[PDB]
Amino acid sequence: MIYSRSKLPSEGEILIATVKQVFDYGSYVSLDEYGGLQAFLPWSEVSNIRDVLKENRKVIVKVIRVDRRKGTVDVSLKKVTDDERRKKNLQWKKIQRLDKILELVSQKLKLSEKDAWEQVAWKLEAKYGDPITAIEKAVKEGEKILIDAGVPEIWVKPLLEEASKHAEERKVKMSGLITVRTNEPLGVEKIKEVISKALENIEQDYESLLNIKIYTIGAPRYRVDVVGTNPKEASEALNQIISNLIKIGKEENVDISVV
Amino acid sequence: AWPKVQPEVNIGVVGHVDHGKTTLVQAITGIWTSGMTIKLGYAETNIGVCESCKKPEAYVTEPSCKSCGSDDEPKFLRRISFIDAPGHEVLMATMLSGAALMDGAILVVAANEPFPQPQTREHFVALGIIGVKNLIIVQNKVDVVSKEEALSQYRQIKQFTKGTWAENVPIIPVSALHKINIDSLIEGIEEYIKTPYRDLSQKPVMLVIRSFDVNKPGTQFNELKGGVIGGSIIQGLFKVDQEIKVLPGLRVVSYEPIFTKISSIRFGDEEFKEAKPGGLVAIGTYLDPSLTKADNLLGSIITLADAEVPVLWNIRIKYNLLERVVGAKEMLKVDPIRAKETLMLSVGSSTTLGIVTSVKKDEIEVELRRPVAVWSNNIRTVISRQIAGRWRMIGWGLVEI
Ligand SMILES: Nc1nc2c(ncn2[C@@H]2O[C@H](COP(=O)(O)OP(=O)(O)NP(=O)(O)O)[C@@H](O)[C@H]2O)c(=O)[nH]1
Ligand SMILES: [Mg+2]
Ligand SMILES: [Zn+2]
Repeated sequence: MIYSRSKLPSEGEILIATVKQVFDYGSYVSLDEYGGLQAFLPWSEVSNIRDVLKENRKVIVKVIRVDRRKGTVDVSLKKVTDDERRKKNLQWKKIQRLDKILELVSQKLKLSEKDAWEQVAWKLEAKYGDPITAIEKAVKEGEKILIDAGVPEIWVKPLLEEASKHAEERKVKMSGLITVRTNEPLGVEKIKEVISKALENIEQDYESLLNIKIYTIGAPRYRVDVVGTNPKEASEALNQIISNLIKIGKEENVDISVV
Repeated sequence: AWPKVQPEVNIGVVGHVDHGKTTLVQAITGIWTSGMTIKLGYAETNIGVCESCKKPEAYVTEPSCKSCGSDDEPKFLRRISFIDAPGHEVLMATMLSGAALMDGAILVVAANEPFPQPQTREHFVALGIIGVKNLIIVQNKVDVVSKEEALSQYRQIKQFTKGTWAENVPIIPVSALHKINIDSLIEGIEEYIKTPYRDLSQKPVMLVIRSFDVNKPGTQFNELKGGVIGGSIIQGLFKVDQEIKVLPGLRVVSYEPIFTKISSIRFGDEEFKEAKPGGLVAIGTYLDPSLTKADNLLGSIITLADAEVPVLWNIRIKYNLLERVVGAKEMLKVDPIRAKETLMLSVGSSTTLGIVTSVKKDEIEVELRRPVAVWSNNIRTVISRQIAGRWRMIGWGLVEI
């Protein structure tokens, strides 16, 4: 749940939506950033389609048209730019962190998420900024940051605490050791490419998770870290990566393999 | 009022073992080359003189004259660097390696020991044979001997430095440990080891004595620095952003050139835009840190890309041999060179093995296990033979093309 401070989405807007139903002549998606407001994704707007148009995948889409009168909306995943697909994607993990927090803070304060999104998130919104970053300061600095926002003081503490020790008992780590060699004149750039090409848009496909790091541990021996919430999405994400590397590498003059 | 400039000259620091080479260098620069030396040590220092007062003492290491007499800020003469060679009989191979970056040297005889020690002789004839003639002898451990002992020896050093090419090869006693008399040594090296002229028109050619992966364990692929290749320029001059190549490069059997671009140029702690002869540079390259880690590219050479450099497997050498094998306790006569013999050909900063295929009066043909990259027709070469378990220098020569 991510209650929105609006009934319908601005036309021409981008936003995380989730595929809810696939029919013959079209498919109903669900606008997350808007209480799961059902929009319509028509074929003429789409495009392995087997994995995008999946039972519950979360893809990002543009808001074709909005009929404020009938109050219905149609979106497209084709109009979404490669730029809008990355930038408006980082917003996801952030907007996805804010979610888990409130869904937990409220669950604890025997309250409601809408109450959690209208006093907390909505108000931290006035103080310019992803309410998730204004909280970023709170835990480190002090609960003086929220109160100034006008965030009812029922949340303040429950928040802070529930924000810190959250990822902890929600964190798991998976890793692999690989070998990366090159003879290319700028082989250090090629390694900084093949890696940041294979380790790209992974934050959507093998989905969501918490953090990914690729570093040098030895000379040609590198390690990859996939720390997320779901232990069982371990390899899932780590395997795809370790493979993406090999593939792009074994095609980009960069020799890559697993130990 | 001093400047930040890269070293002007390279001064090797050779001698028998544990006679205190690194210590002396640490007594002149404050820096020490991280027990016994195994790899060539390196250190830099600015050398200035005190216009207003008495020498030796007038030779300052730092912009300050208020150390003996007084105040006008001493004048900068040059920034010198040292090549702290190992001394243990086993590492002979690496000193010769360093001998090829030496513009002058400082033989270091231990006062508290029977002067003519094996490595003392070896490093000595080794310099003469090579060309490192601008020599300075340094009696060093004086702080622990008789005022007659250290003078009886001076006699011998004087005796020894006779018939040879060591005419007036100054002998300056010091106490590297207590940094006593280091002033006159600077007076000495600032007189006999004169910075040589460097025509920068020549084709840039650098000898590599080191290479390594700078990346600390844990660095994210995000900020991985490319491999660094440490060496010494012998002629011309490289500048950042240049297309360079390492020879013989990486091996496959054959050796195909490793090309790259000079990412950075660094001398001592400071970074420059260009590098020239003298001093020890660290050429930052854009290539995978793997190619240049432990020290893989040691003995290679760097030249601008598309330069005419023969990389031979076989090489003709006009040679000469030493009458004895100064280096083993026993001064055994050097036996003729026999065909099908395995020798150690030390060329440039590179050391290699090869089986003699042809042998005449003063010319031998060697089939090397690794190719050598010949950038000139004079490439001095020193020849070692495995006399007794350990490798001994039995002669020298020139590589012809
Ligand atoms: N009394 C005295 N001891 C000295 C002097 N110079 C060096 N030593 C001592 O001699 C020992 C070896 O010194 P060191 O400088 O490592 O010798 P080196 O010739 O550089 N060693 P290597 O040949 O292995 O590279 C040390 O214990 C050092 O303190 C000196 O002038 N006087
Ligand atoms: Mg030493
Ligand atoms: Zn003075």
